This record gives sequence, structure tokens and C-alpha cells, in this order.
Amino acid sequence: AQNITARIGEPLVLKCKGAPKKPPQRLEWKLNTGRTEAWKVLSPQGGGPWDSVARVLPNGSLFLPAVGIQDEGIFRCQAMNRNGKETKSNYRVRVYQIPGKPEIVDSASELTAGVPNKVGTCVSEGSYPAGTLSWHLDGKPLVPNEKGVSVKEQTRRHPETGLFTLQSELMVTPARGGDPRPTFSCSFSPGLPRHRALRTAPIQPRVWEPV
Repeated sequence: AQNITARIGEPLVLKCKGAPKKPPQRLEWKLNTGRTEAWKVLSPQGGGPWDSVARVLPNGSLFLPAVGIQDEGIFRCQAMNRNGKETKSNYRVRVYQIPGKPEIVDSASELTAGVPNKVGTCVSEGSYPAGTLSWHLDGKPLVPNEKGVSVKEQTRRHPETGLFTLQSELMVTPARGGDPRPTFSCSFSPGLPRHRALRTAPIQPRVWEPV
């Protein structure tokens, strides 16, 4: 199977290899996605509730007006070139969605060296697939469980759109004598490299010293 990646809401056309360019054609599409209860067979004539979802074109290609999460899966076409030449087509479809620009909430105006502090919470909404959030300190990435650095992550899927909302709360134990004016930032990285990482506006808290 060849891997195909389409953006949610965008149209998708799957070619039927070895199919006659004009009707009538001897072919059948069989797909297994989130819409199909099992294997759904689509004929050149079609006819049903699938016509507004997935339709076979006059040239034999499968057409989806607007792909969705429900349309992820396997698409296979078995065509018959006149005779008895037969050609198979195998497609693996994955979809994606870019979230809005990540925002930092509950950010600390100031913080104290030597003790755990709540730096802030990064929030990303409307992404598929889920993806990951990652914090950065002055350009370099921060890693959990190392030197008082910890995160409190959670992922939540919207009941209707099926899109994901990410939340990452950063906590750091600043080194005494360290940088009094550190720069923090959160970045969103998608599952597949379909686009570049999305980074928050930086937060620049003050580091005060304990009495």
C-alpha cells in the first residue's frame, strides 16, 4: 500500500491504475475506514448515502469532496483492462489538521530560585493527530525528571470534531546564581512532518533571590 496524506476538509482523488479512461468500466473500489462498518464496495454507478461521501468518477478514480478523520484507512481498487488484463491499487490514507498557534496561560510574572515554580501552561487546540508539546529554555529544550524540571501534561479530544486539545504545565527549580532573566517557550510538533513546528510567544519572568 502507498501512503497518502490529505488535509482535513480538502478534496481527495484516488487514481485507479489500469482502468479505462472512459465509461463503461469493469472496476470496484473496496475501502475500510471509520465510516465503513467493515469492507464497503463502491461501484462505478454507486447509489446511496455514499454518493455524497465517496464517488467513483467516469474515469474510474475515487473522489472524496472533503476528507475527514472518519475517512482514514485502506483504499483498494481492482480494475479490469479490456481483457482479461487486471490491475490492483492499494492506498493507505492518513489525514491531518493544524492547530491554532499555541498559547501560554497561568504564566509566572516572577519566580524564586532554589524552589519549584509554576512557569506556565501551554495550550494547543484543534490538532489532528494529537501531537506533542515541548518547552524550551533560551532556545534549548527542557527535559523532564532532570534537575527539578517536570511537566503536567494532558490530552483531550473534542466530542464532535474529534480534534485534540493539548495542555502542558511547566515547573522548574531554578539554580541559585543562574540566569535572572531566562526565556521560556512552548512548541507544538505534529505527528507526521506535514508542517513545521509551532512556537508560542516567549515568557520572560524575573528570577528573584530568596532571603
